[PDB]
Amino acid sequence: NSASFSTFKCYGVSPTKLNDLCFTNVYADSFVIRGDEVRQIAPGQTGKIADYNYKLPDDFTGCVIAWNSNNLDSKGNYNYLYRLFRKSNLKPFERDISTEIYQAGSTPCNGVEGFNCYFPLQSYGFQPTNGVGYQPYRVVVLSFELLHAPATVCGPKKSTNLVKNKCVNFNFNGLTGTGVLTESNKKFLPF
Amino acid sequence: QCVNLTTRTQLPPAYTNSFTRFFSNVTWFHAIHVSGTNGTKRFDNPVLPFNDGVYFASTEKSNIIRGWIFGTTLDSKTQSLLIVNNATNVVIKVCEFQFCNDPFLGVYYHKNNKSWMESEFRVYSSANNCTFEYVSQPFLMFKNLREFVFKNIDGYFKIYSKHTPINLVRDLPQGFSALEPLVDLPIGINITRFQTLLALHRSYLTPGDSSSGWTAGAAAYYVGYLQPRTFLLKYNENGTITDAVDCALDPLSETKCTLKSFTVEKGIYQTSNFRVQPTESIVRFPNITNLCPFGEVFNATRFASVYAWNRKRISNCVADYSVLYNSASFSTFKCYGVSPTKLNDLCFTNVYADSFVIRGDEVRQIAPGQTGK
Amino acid sequence: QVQLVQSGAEVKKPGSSVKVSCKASGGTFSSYAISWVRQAPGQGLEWMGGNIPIFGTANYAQKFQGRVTITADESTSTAYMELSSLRSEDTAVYYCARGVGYRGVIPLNWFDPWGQGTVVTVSS
Amino acid sequence: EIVMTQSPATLSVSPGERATLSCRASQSVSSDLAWYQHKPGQAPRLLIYGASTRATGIPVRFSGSGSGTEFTLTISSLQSEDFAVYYCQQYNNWPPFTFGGGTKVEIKR
Amino acid sequence: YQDVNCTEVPVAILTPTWRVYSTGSNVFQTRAGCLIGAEHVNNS
Ligand SMILES: *[C@@H]1O[C@H](CO)[C@@H](O)[C@H](O)[C@H]1NC(C)=O
Ligand SMILES: *[C@@H]1O[C@H](CO)[C@@H](O)[C@H](O)[C@H]1NC(C)=O
Repeated sequence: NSASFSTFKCYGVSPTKLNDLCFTNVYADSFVIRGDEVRQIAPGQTGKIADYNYKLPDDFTGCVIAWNSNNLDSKGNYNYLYRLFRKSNLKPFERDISTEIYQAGSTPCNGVEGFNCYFPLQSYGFQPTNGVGYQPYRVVVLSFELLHAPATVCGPKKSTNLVKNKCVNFNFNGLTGTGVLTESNKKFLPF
Repeated sequence: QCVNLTTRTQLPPAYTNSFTRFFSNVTWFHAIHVSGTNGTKRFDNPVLPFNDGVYFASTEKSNIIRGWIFGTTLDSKTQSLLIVNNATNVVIKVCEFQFCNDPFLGVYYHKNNKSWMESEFRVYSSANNCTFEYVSQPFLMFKNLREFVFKNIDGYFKIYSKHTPINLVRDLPQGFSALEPLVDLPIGINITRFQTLLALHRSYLTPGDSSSGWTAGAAAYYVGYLQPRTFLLKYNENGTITDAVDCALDPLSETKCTLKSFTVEKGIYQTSNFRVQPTESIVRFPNITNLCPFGEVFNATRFASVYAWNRKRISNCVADYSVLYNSASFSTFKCYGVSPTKLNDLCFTNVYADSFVIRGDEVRQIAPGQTGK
Repeated sequence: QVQLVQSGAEVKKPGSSVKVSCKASGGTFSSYAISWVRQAPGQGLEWMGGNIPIFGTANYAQKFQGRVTITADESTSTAYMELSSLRSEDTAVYYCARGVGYRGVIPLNWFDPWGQGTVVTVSS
Repeated sequence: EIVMTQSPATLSVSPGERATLSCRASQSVSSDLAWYQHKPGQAPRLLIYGASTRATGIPVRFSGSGSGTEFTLTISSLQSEDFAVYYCQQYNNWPPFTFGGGTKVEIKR
Repeated sequence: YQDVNCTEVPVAILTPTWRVYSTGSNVFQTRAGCLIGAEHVNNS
């Protein structure tokens, strides 16, 4: 309902149905990218960040919320660092912290940025003098699944009293269906 | 109050056979080795590999095992899952800690008395920012044994429980049961090889016979570890599980797996297919004969000026990028859009080469988006 | 009726290693847990470590790893402690306590029934 | 590494009187305390273990008392040969054990 | 197995239980492959 967001685009689900579903888990991510780097956040894109730093699965369920933050990240700022390349391509969602430099030739450099060895940390440039496409943007990515343990997490709506012997649209943990609600003598398990 | 007891020599094989609990081998770590009829016992519970899922067995009549610990090497470098047993409580302390090599618990023969039994568990030397908070009902109540299966799939550790009172058998000789209900503890961890935890509830100051005169230790924990099989289990009335039939235990069970049924009528059946796999990976190209004439741009007698820079075109040949990149003669190499490791697989129509003479301060100006002389 | 016999006084030059052994006879040597206590002038009593009675291991103490090594033999009923890396303050008198008898489970740091005492001095 | 201290550093008690020794610790030493007597030219000899039970064969004059982190040692009979150096050892852990500074028993004059 | 010549059936597919059905004296060659676990009786 708020119109303060200038970037709200997701394909996994529709925003209008966010009040009629249960997520059972919510993942929230926080990171800063450039103005023209917002295209790299959608799952399965072409480039550098989407394939070497933050790879999202092809079958993805979630929405991405982004907004302008030029008034809070512009002095320029040099606290935003990122690695460029590594040995090879691995499975997504791998986290590692290290100051080890990258060597690509034959000389085994040990912590020295000499021949064919460079310092992996690179910083962006954010200043108010830059035009559109270079302003810093704060992007928050949300994601969720459907097939897990009991949900315990749902929307803001309130429950409704049960009715039986009538074809109604029941809503149990986010599933919608039409059927007849009848008493069952089956003995289930506590899980 | 931490003590070390890692000086021991366990059994090399440590292998035991389980019929159906399929038909795999589970480690038989003992942690109690009496040196003959007289000597001092040795306790050893080394960190065993996780191997993507582990099943642990208690086989203790006095609840010797008080849980399990999991995670990395636990040297205050990463989060490590923890599980301990209180008096009447369940403790989960998945966090980052750097404890001693051998976890120990406090026990001083807490018999019927005025509640003056001193105890002290040394399993957490330090404590970082914790991320676990969950308390469950403790489980404490002719043989007595129990088991549990742990599996972390990065979303929820769907634990198991085997509180059924197994008896009339040495150690799991024939288990006609299948139960795995337990409370899940969803947390985000990168749990590496795990380790067990035992309580030394065997010390007595008034023993009839010396040299561990108690009835038993008894820290006989069986751990075993897992594989990504696809065993087929059928439902049961009242929601239980009748039996477990694997799809790769033996050729007979594969027939039951592909027929989606337990019984098989006499005859012939087709289950799956076999195919021998390649061993190597080979790529062949025509022989490299006509090399590009790169000598004119690397050993030129004279060069060009700034306003009269020469243009060189190289085409209709083969350019080896490995020899040029691995020369140990240059010091500056920077560009955008390509990488040296990606130059091995790319082809373009034409290559243009330019060379000129610049000054010392006219080297940083060659970059898009900058101005200079 | 338990008696403990320790090694005699010895003088060790700097940079060398000296082994001190204490022998227990007439008692349960196998059920005993030896320990090392050194007292020097200008400071209080210090315990380098001891052997676990129930399990049995060279349980060292803080600021003592890699300097003092203790091994116990069941057959010989003698424990030898080796300063290697030999400095002036290390010269003291060592005491052995095998009958740990004041603690809960796995008694340690007995500080009771000390041995005769072996004098070790470091000089050039 | 617990910290324990013994006071007073020097005590002058005449023969035939009562000598009182006070012990303290930075942790709970109600059931974890060691008392030993040492003399020059010889190794220390244990006097009281656990600050509540006297060792077998020890003289009946020596005694100990106190609860919690504070302990008190009292001697009913004072002897010239019994006057020696006494110290209290901290046993909060199993590790490292930290003995006290110690006290010197002087003769009042 | 079907049309193999059967000289590669131990490596055609692992399980130690399956190892008994891969190597041994109980191997007989047919024109449709080889039947593992069968003895060629001369009767009919
Ligand atoms: C299933 O439950 C019912 C009632 O609880 C009981 O009568 C029946 O014996 C149970 N069946 C089995 C196989 O346990
Ligand atoms: C069948 O008879 C043939 C006759 O040459 C013999 O070679 C073969 O071994 C026999 N097979 C049996 C007895 O199984």
